[PDB]
Amino acid sequence: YGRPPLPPKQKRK
Amino acid sequence: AEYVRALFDFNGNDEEDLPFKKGDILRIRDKPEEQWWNAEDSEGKRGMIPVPYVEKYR
Repeated sequence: YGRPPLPPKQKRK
Repeated sequence: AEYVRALFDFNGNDEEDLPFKKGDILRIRDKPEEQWWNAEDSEGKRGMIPVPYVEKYR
């Protein structure tokens, strides 16, 4: 499976 | 409570993040977005954790 990349932060209010 | 287990180390990057170590059990406080949840560690510290780095723990 490996190490998936860090997800983007959507930063919605 | 809902718990997750860390699949990897997460050093964190931003002030709001909650760093953790592989194998740690974290409590989920809430889920403000799909891939970042607000969690709490065994020391009572709180912050954002990347959902792809954890597994449900039951």
